[PDB]
This record gives sequence, structure tokens and C-alpha cells, in this order.
Amino acid sequence: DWPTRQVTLVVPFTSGGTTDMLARLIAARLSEHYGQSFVIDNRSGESGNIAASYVAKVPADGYTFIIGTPGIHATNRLVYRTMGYDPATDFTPVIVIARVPNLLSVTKSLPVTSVADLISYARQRPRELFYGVSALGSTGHLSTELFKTMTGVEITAVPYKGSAPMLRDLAEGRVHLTIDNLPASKPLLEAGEIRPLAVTTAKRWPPLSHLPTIAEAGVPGYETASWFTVGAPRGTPTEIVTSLNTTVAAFLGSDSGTVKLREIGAEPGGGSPQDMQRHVEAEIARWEKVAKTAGIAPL
Ligand SMILES: O=C(O)CCCCC(=O)O
Repeated sequence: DWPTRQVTLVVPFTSGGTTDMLARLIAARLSEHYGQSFVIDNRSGESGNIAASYVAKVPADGYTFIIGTPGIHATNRLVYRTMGYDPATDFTPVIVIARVPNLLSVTKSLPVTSVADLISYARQRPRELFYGVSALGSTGHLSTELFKTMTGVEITAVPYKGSAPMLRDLAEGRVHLTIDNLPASKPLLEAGEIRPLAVTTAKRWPPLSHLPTIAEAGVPGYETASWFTVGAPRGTPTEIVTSLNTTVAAFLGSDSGTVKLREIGAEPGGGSPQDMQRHVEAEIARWEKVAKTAGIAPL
């Protein structure tokens, strides 16, 4: 019987970022499978805290879900003092949608063609260059802060409300570089508007197999990545979480779905609701260490 009416997917960022891109794919698929609209509600604000506060409070009926992010589940606690919700108690896991490499890029007029170029360039100019942050506490933000710490470069963060506006500013050179999710960056690469230097992952991204990893390009042992989830309000019927998990997992593990995800710069996730929970718990732990090492904590 579920669902008999429209389902809402609350997305914590505006369109043109990776969250929204993934959500739309998922929404399209769910709508076709179940014969009801799965509609996106883009509710921006405070690195996803506004959307996560919202979905924590809604009826646990299976007509509202959160497209979760590393901020919401794991990293916002490293930069926000109080959040409005407790991710640990307020949600129940559904599925990890994807794992996503981050990409180090620079604005075209920055005369650097490699990670080592970038490090020398920035070392000559301490505290003059600016980097773009898609959201406070995002993996990009903390990835850049870690990069800073591992290389000794001093560059100043500019927060934006999502990937989309940060990337327009990166294209114009109002910031000089970013580390941010591949899928949102990729259209700007293909169009020539920004210059990619390296992926953040431990291995190269196969469809851009000739971009090096940051680790092999000069920063031994550097590795970061981002990921996205479906979460439900605490108390959501188990039959619903299991049906939803199964449907998403069949899309992600299908040949067709893997192709769609890899075409936009994302690796299909999949697995069980408890797999999501393990992943979240490990991410909490490991980014908490990153943040301490990078000098990042709530004001
Ligand atoms: O969807 C966006 O625009 C931003 C997502 C940032 C996710 C992350 O923390 O890497």
C-alpha cells in the first residue's frame, strides 16, 4: 500500500550542487517505481541544519525524508555550536546513495597546472589567496583545511550557501581554488571554466583517470571523500524503510544506475540501513580527528 500519496525529499542545498543532482535522479527513479511523485523540497540554510531540524520534527509516516550529507550526519558538529536536532537520535537510516570524490580545482587565471605548482604558488603568497567553501563544515571545507595543514599553505576561506554559487565565483576568480564535490564541479571542467588539479580520494576516479590523486601529486596519505544518504524521521515504519532501501539499492547496483551515477562523478553506495549507520559512525570519528589536526572547531 505505501505510498498512496506524494512523498517529499528535503534537500539541504539549492539546485546545481551534488545533493540536489543525486536527489533528482533518486526522485525520478522512485516516482517511476512506486507510481507517486517523489518531489524535492530545496530547503537551504546553515549547512543543512535548517532542513535537518525540519525533518526531525515531521510526522514519521514515510511521506517525508531527508537527503542527508556529511555535514548533517557527521561534520556540522565540528563547526556549529548548537544545531536544532541530534542526527544520532532524530533520524533512522535508509541507505547511502553515493560515495563521491572531491576535486581540487583552480580558477583559469591562476597560473598553476598541478598540485605542486599550487603549493609553491601559495607558499610565495601567504594569506593573499582565497578559497571557496560550498558550505561551512562540508567535506570540501574540511578537506581544504586539512590540505592547508599538510602542506603549510595559508589561504582564506569564503563560505557560500551551496556548491552552485561558490562555483560561479570560482569561475570568475572571486576565489582562487576549491576542494568540492566532483559532480557539481564536472560541468565547469568540461566547459573549460575552471582547471582541475587532483581528486581527494586514495585512488583516481576511473572516468578521469589521468587526473592524479592529491596523495600521489605531492601530499602523502591525504584522502577525503563525500557521500549522501536517505534518512527518515525516527519512528518511520520498518516496512517503509525496507521497501525504500530495496528500491534504491536495486537502482544503485543495476548496470544502468551505476552508469548514470558514474557519468555525473559519483560512485553508487548501497547496502543496508545499518551499513549507513556504520559509515556515519566511522565518519564522525575520523573527521573529528581531521578537524582537531586542521585547527577547526565551533566559535
Ligand atoms: O549540494 C551542495 O551544494 C553542497 C553539498 C556539500 C556536501 C559535502 O559536505 O561535501
